[PDB]
Amino acid sequence: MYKSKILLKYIFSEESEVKDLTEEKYNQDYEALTFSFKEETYQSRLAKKTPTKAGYFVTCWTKDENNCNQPYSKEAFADYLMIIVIDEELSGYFLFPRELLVEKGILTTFEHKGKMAFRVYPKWCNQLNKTAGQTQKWQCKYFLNTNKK
Repeated sequence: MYKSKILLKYIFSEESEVKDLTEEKYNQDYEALTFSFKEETYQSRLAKKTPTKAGYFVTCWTKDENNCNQPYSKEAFADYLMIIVIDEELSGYFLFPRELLVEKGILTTFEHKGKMAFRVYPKWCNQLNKTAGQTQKWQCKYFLNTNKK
């Protein structure tokens, strides 16, 4: 999986059905974007490798009317959250539907507050500790490697 293969797709791409591609204000550090594809809404981030910890860290948060940082609510969020991972010779993305985010406590509901940050664990990650293991099992089913068979 050369880099060039990604940029050839992007140089000879004819068009994107991707509409309203817009940069988000709050999670800009993680290249936050919003867009629609086939009448569905998306939010994407580029996760980060941190030095002392496994997996890839990502932020998902907004500001309320009182200027306080908050997790996104179930009701306000896009249909999908897309987490891109780029780690040299390795790239992939998760694509979690809003309802999964709710099931896993990332988005706020009337019942309980969400999370403003989490870790994602691509299929390549080995030697994970238990918690990270279990996290990995569930993002597993939503992961795609850019270098798939």
